Amino acid sequence: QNVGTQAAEEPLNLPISVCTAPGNCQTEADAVVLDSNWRWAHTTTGYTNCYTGNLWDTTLCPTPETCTTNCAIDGVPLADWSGTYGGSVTGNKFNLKFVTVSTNIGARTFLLDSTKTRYRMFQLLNREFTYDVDVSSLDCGLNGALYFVSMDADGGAAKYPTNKGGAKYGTGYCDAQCPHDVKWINGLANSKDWTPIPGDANSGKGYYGNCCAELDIWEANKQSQAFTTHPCTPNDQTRCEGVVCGDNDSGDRYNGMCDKDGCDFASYRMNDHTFYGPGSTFKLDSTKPFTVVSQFITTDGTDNGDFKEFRRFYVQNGVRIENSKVNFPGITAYDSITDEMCAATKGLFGDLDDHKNKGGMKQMGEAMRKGMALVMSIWDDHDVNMLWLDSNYPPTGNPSTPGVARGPCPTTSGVPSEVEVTQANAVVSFGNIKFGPIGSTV
Repeated sequence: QNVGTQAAEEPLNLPISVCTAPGNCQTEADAVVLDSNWRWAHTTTGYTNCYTGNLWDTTLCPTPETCTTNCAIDGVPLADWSGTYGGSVTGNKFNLKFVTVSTNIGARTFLLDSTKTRYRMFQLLNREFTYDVDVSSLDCGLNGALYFVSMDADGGAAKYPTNKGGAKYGTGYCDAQCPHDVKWINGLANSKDWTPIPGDANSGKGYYGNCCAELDIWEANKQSQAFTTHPCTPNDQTRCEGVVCGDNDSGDRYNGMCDKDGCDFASYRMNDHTFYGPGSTFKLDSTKPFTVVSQFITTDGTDNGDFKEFRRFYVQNGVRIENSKVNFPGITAYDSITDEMCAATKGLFGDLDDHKNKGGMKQMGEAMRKGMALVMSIWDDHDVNMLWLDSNYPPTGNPSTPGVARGPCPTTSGVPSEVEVTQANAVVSFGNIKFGPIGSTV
């Protein structure tokens, strides 16, 4: 995309901590940038929309190349962050409102480095990543997500010279779902064969998808939470078409370059329904804030080893809370993501181990070694109504069959039109982000 001249781009300042030992950290003066999908797209030498509602203008965008020549994405000024997009920062806390009323629904954002010209790339192997979260106002059907993806640090600017904005304009998004709803891919409008998504007034799908590796630290609302590894072959940003995208709609979910299911550790799905929930007698009380700690263990305990284990623990009101465990007869009580856990649990659930097909923890680790961009988002799910996270999936499945039940939400929950009314004022908060060696962040 070209860059427009109507509004300066002003990312929100967000300090994080880089740590060397427990309680010995230094501030890193980073910032938050809005994903290019949420930006106004208009004519390069005017005010005329190139995209309105869920459609590209066919006169301006008869082809992707012409669209890209004629159109530009514009900046987010400071005033518009809260007023238009529902984003705000107080000290080291970042807040994202779900619906902001001209009416904005959801948000996806990235962490910029201290220069505000590149994404802050995190080399996560043999490191610990930690943050405080509040998901108390997110119920069934919503997801306040924090995760990493194998985006380029410059959003693709060096690879795709028609991308003028780079990381500064939140470009280059890709993930392990190979999404077609990304409006700008490889420096070009994804306007070919663009199709609105029914019941989604703001979104559509273009000819291409954009694939890359994804490490989900946090997919969650107050009812259920998960962390998940998604390797791809290769891991780096890859525009896809046809079978390579692994499109759900053509029966290709397991035929593409990315592991779409991922290998998940989701406490409720692993059959501990009392670990996490909205109340003081759950082990971890989702009505109150808490700290989420993630440790990325290698084979030799060094930065050069292969990724072998994703460990997790929590801190809430000064109380250390170890992760829940897998709880099925004849299955080891795993409390972390490893290749063995993935094989054993997917075996039990009858899920295809595409994680293993894509190179497993080792391949996931190669993405983490090269460095990944931090994503913070809030969203509802127009495909599957978040049932995969917090309900029975498939909805018609027996909840006593291992793998089906992922949370207590009813199978009628999560319809975007309903959650966008009922949960309009939901806000996820991510704060006090800390990064360092294992054992350094609490």
